[PDB]
Amino acid sequence: ARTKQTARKST
Amino acid sequence: MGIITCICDLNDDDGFTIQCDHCNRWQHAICYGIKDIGMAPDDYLCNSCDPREVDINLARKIQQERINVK
Ligand code: NA
Ligand code: NA
Ligand SMILES: [Zn+2]
Ligand SMILES: [Zn+2]
Repeated sequence: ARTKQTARKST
Repeated sequence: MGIITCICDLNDDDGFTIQCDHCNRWQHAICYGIKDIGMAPDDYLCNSCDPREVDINLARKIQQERINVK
């Protein structure tokens, strides 16, 4: 399927 | 249009959404039990376009908790 995923990384 | 319309009725971005093949509105993957991209099938329809067995109360619980602790 079509997806959106946001990754949050500190350094 | 980038509209989120999900079974939790808490339609803000939770960071992992999936787009209905038919109506093109977006759902939270976790509300549909899709924990990562690997759990997403080739073909996908939302609950409005194709009623399915899905735990609506659990979906609301998870999203409301995310909102309550942000
Ligand atoms: Na909704
Ligand atoms: Na999600
Ligand atoms: Zn949801
Ligand atoms: Zn749909």
